[PDB]
Amino acid sequence: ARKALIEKAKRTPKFKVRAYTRCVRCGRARSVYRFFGLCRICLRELAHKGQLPGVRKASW
Amino acid sequence: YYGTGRRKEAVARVFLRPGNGKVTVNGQDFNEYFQGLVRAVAALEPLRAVDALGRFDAYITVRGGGKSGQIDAIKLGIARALVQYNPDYRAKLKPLGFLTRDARVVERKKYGKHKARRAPQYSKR
Amino acid sequence: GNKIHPIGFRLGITRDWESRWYAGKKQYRHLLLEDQRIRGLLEKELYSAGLARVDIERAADNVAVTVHVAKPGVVIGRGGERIRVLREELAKLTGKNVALNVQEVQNPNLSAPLVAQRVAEQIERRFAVRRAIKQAVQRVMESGAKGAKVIVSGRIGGAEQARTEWAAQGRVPLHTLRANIDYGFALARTTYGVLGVKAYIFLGEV
Amino acid sequence: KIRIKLRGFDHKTLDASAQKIVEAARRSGAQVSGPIPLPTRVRRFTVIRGPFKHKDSREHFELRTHNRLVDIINPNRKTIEQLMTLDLPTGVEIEIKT
Amino acid sequence: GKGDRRTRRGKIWRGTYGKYRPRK
Amino acid sequence: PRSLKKGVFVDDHLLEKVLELNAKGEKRLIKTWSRRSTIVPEMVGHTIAVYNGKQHVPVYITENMVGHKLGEFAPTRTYR
Amino acid sequence: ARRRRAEVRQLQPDLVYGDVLVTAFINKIMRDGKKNLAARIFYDACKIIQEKTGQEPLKVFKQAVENVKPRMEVRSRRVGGANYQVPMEVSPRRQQSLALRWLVQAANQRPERRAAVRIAHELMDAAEGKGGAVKKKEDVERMAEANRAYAHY
RNA sequence: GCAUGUGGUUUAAUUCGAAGCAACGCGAAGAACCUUACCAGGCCUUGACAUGCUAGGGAACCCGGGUGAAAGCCUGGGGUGCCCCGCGAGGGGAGCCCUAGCACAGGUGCUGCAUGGCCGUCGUCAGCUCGUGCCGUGAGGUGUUGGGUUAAGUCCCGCAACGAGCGCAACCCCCGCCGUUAGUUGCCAGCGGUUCGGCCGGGCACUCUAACGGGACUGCCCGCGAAAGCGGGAGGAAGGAGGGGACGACGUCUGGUCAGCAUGGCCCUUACGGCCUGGGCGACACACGUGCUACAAUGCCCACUACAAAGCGAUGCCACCCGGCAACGGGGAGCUAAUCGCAAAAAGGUGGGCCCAGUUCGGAUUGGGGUCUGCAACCCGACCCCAUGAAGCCGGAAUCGCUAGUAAUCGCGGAUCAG
Ligand SMILES: [Zn+2]
Repeated sequence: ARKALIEKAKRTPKFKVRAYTRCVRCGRARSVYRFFGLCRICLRELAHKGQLPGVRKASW
Repeated sequence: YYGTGRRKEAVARVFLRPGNGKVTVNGQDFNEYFQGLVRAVAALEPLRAVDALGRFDAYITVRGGGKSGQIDAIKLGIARALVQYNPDYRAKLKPLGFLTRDARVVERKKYGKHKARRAPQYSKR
Repeated sequence: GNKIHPIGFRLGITRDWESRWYAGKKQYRHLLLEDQRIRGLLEKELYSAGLARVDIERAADNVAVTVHVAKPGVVIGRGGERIRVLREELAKLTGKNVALNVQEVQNPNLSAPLVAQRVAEQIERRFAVRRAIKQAVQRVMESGAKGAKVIVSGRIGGAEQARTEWAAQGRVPLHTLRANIDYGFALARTTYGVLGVKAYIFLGEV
Repeated sequence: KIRIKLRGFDHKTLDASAQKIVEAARRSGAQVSGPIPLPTRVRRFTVIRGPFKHKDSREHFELRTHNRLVDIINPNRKTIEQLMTLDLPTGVEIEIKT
Repeated sequence: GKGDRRTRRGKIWRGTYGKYRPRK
Repeated sequence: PRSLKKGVFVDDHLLEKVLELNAKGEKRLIKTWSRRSTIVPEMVGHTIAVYNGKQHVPVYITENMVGHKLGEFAPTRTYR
Repeated sequence: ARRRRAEVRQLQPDLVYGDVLVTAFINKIMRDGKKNLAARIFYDACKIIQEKTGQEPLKVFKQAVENVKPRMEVRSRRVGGANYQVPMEVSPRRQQSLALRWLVQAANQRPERRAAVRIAHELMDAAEGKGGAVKKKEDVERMAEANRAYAHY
C-alpha cells in the first residue's frame, strides 16, 4: 500500500465503478472481506489476538 | 407403536398399527413412493424377521436425506417400534443386527484436497 | 513456521475477547474500524503507563473502555487532569460520549504482555540479551507462575547473523487447551534492526 | 403479546440474559412460553495461514450469531416493571415488537 | 452434453436459463 | 454478435467536435483518444486519428464501415 | 496392508434370490454407484435366461462362475536380475474375484447392443464352457504350465 | 478441443515474486478504466497524505466560463463567521485557505544472507532434552537402552539410575444413542371444522431446533500371556483410540516473503515521487503443470413425476401477472428473515423417441441477430436465439489418487464481486 493510493482510493471518483476496496488496517487491496473490511492477512492477525468479536476458530 | 428411525441425515416417523398389512408413507402406497427402487423391499426385512408380515399397518412419514437411504431409515424405525410391541423380540432381532445405527455420514471436505480424501495430482515430482 | 498464537486458540474455554459486544452486517465493520482507532491513541500515549489490556464493552449509544494499566498513577495524572484529557481526546475521535474506567494491574510480573515489554525496553537500552531473558523468567517464577518463557527474534547484541535465545522454567503446555497461558509480544526497534520479544506464562489449570 | 428476540455472540451470555428475563417475568406476569433456540447463523472465513503464497495452508474462522426467543402473553403494567431496566449482559442485543 | 449450451444439461451446467430450460 | 441495447454510444468529446466540422464542410485531421465510441452514419467521411499505446493512428472512414468502433481500427499489439 | 490381513467386507445377500454371490456380481457391473441400475441389468439378464433356456438362472449363474475360476496363475519375480514368471496355486478368495470380474470385462466386449443382453449371453456361453469368459481363463493357465519350468521358487 | 498457470519467444509495455519433492487454477477470495506496481502521451511540485516554521494576502465555503482526452492551466463571480480589546473605525489571535522560502512528507527503488512477524517443509514422524546420581583423564555415556507391547519415548518386565521438560495422549468442536430444560419447526401422533394446503382450532407428543448432561472403562465371559497387552464372545446405539476436526516438539533447509505490514542499511527526491488519458498484464512458431468437456446405448433427448443438506439476502433475495422463442424487460406482493425468497437439487423413477452412425455421440470455431452490467464491453465481459458443427471412436514411453460411506458419480451453497 502506497499512501498515494490509500488516501487516494478514499476520495469519491467520477465514476462509481472505479471505487475499489482497501484494508482499513494494512492498506492491502487484493483480498479484503467486506464484512470486516480487513486484508486476509489482517483478518487472521486480529482474529488471533481476539480483537474480532464472536470470531472464533471453526471446528467440525 | 412409534419407534424413531434416523439414518444419514434423514428422519423416519414410524407407526405400526395392527392391520391387514399395508404401508402408507407420506400419504402414498409404499410401493408407489418407491418405484423402480431395487432395494426397496429392504424396509420390511425386520418384519419378515419374526414372521409378523401382515398383522400391522404402517403409517410412515419421512423427512430429509435420499430415497436410497430413507429405505434403511424406515427399516430401523420399524425395528425400534417393534420392541414396544414385544421387548422379548430382541432375541431374534439383534442377532440380525437391526437395532444398530451407523455413522456412515459424509466426511468433511478438508482444504488442500478435492474431497475428503482425493488429493490433487502432481506429475514431475 | 509452525505453532499458532496460544490466545487465539483459547478464546472459547479460557480467555475472553479484547472487545466484546454485538453487531449487524451494516455496523460491525464500521464500529470495529473505530474500535481499532481507539487503541491507536492509547498505545501511543499510555506507553510509559504500563498498559495491559483494553476491554471494550459497547451497548446502545453508550461505550466503555476499561484500561488495565500497571501504573494508574500516570494515566490519571494529577488529581484527574490526564484522565480528563484522554476522555476529550477520545471523544474528539468518537462522537459517542464514552466511559473510561481504569483498573490497576495486580502484579506486572504475571502479565506477559507487560513482561515482554519489560524486556523490549531493556534491549533497546543496549542491555545484555541472554541475561535479560533469564532474569525476566525468574521474576515470573518467584511471584507465582506455574511456568514462564521468553524468546528473542534475532540479531542478539547486534550480531550480523540473526539467532534466537530460548529460555523457560516450569510448564508451558502450549498444546493443553485448558492451560491459561498469557502470551505477550514486544518489538524493540534498534539501530541495527527490529527484534521480537515473546513472553509466555503458564498459570493455573481447570 | 410481547415478542422478545435475543441475538448475540456468546451462548452463555444469552442463556443468562434469557434466563434473567424468564425469572422476573413469572413473578409479576403470567404464563411464559419459555426460551427457544432458533437456528443459529454461522459466518465462515477461509483464509490462508501464511501471508506469502501457500494455497494448501488455510485457517478456518467462524462467527455464530445465536438467536433466542421468549414469549410473554397477557402483558401487565407490573410485568413491564421488573422487565423495565433490570438487565446486565453486554454483548447481547434485544429488540421488541408487540 | 455439458458444453452443449443449447440442451437440458447444457444449461443446467451453465446455470443459465433459455429456450431449452425454462421457468415452468 | 455484440450489443449496446437501446442508445448507441459516442463520446461527446468528438461528436460535438466533429459536427462543428460539418458547419464548415470538411477538415483534415482529428485527434482524440476516445476509441470507446461507435461510428455514426452522421460521422462518415472524416479522417480521425486514434491513439494506440504510443502512436496516433489516422483512420479514414468509409460509407461501408459504419457499424464498427474506433478501437477496431487501431491495432495495439505489434506483431511478427 | 502392512500390519494385518485386514478383514474381508461382508455383504448383504440379494433381496430376490438371497445369495451374496449375486450381490457380489452386481457390485461388479455397477459403475458410478448406480447400483439401482446394475440391479436391473442382472435381473433382466436373468429373465433372458428363463425365456432362452429351460433352467433356473440362479443355478446357471453359479455353474458359470464355477467354470471360469482359474486354479493356476502367474506372478512375476526378480531373481537373477530377471523377470521369472512363477506359476502359483491361487487361493479361494482370489478365484471368485477373478471370475466375476472377467465375466464382466468379457461381457461388455460382446457385439450385442443392450447391456443386460451381453450379460445374459456371457452367462450361458460360460456354463457351456466357451465364449471369452472361459477363454480369459484357459489362457492364463495356458501360461501356468507353459512356464512350469519355474515352479521351484 | 477448450480454461487456467508457467517456460520460452514477442512487445513501447506484455509490472513484480514463486522453482525439485516443499513453483506451475501458486500471492491474486474476482485485470475492461479502476485494480496496477508496466509502456506512451499530457500535466503536478511542501506536492495525493503527517507535525511544523519565517514573510506577504485572504473565514472556511459555494456557484459559473474559457482550453482539454482527463488531469491540469487561465478566468470570474457572489462570500465574509469564533476569541480577546477600551464604545467605533479597527487591532492582535485560534481553526481553515493561498503564495514565496524551509524542516519534512512520498518511493511496490535494492537488500528475505542485515531482520520481526507469519508460513512451507522433514513431519502428526516420535522423537528432542534436563536435573541429580553413577561411568569415563576427556570428548562423551547412562537415563531415552534391551526383551514384551502400542497408532505413539503407549504401557509392561528388566537395568545405575530416579525423576522432570518440550512432544503422544487427554481437556475443546462437529458426527452417531439417549436424558433434562425450551415450544409460532413439527403432527388427525388424538379430537372438532376445510376453499382437504397442517389450511383453522387445539394440542407438544413426534420431527426438529439448541444449551446442558449421561454413556465404554478392555469394566464382563473364554483362551494366549510373568505383566503390559492380544484374539474371540456378550450385553449395548457405539468397542477397545467408535468416525472426522482443530491441535505440529528441539531443530533442517542461509527455504519463502522487504509487493501485506513492520524494520537496519544503501539508493531518488522536480524526480526511482504524484494526477490523468489510452494501451498492456489477455500478446503467439512452440513446450510442460492443474483441470474441464467428450469419444456414447450401464448411454443421449424430450415429457410427467420424488427424496437433500448447508449457506446467503435493503435497495438486497424477488413470490406472482403480463410482453417476448428467449436472455431480459414492465408491473408488483412477502421477507428485516426456523414463519418470505434465492429453489430447480441432480443422479433417480414412469413414458416415449434414438438403433450403433462420427451419428439426435461431441460442442470446438465462425457468420448473424439480440439482452444486461456499466461512463465505457474494439483491444478485452458474461448471457440468449438461428446457423455453422471441428478434434475427438478411449489415448506412446511414462505418471497421480484413493483402503468405506472412501474412491467413482451427481447436483446445491458461499466467499470475492456492477458485471
Ligand atoms: Zn489489512
